[PDB]
Formats: sequence, C-alpha cells, structure tokens
Amino acid sequence: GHDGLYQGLSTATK
Amino acid sequence: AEQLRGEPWFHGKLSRREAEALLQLNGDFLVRESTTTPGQYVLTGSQSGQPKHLLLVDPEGVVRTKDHRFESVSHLISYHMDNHLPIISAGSELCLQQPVERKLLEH
Repeated sequence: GHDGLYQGLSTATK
Repeated sequence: AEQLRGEPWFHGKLSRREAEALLQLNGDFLVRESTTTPGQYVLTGSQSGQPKHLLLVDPEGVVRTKDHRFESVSHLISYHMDNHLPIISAGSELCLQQPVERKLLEH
C-alpha cells in the first residue's frame, strides 16, 4: 500500500 | 504568534527536508500539515539522532496518546510540554524539550 506511514498518536487498531 | 495560525511551535505545511533541518538538537520539535495527507497534522521531533513524525490526528480525526485525548492539537503540544512527557504512538516515545519557532505560516 503501504506507505510511509506516519503514525499516529495514537493508535493501535488495526 | 496566535493559536495554530502562528503558534511558537506550529510551523505549517513543512517538507521532509526543512522539517528535519529544524531538528538541530536532540529534543527540538514542531508540528506541520501532512502535505500528501490534506487535513492531517504531524510532529517532527528528534528524540536522539532519530527524527520521529507522528500524526497528531488519527485516521478518524482524533488526537490522543497511549491512553489520553487532546481537545485541541495545541492542547497536545502544551500537555506534553507541561510535564516533559512523551507522546507515544506505535512504539516511539516522542519526548518534547524545546519548541522551534515560526509564527507566520498556517493560513
């Protein structure tokens, strides 16, 4: 897909 | 110098080269707007020679931490700076130490 992703604060799920 | 519009740490739509250039010391941080993701925020803060970019808003527009929430993104940067606590996200305790400086972008 993906990617670069950043993230996050938060979470987690999924 | 007023709200996200010119906050002392919110730089605005930054790039991957400029944002990383602002991290001169391990501890400086700043928030920006995800260019590829319109309507998203990010936090480029160095923890120890390893810049960490975390999205301040989750996929469902909701800023929070391992177990907390932020009524506003400005409340998030002021919450961690109030106790020098990290932000955490997916295995990275982004710790804040010194806000960079912009007050001009964000429009």
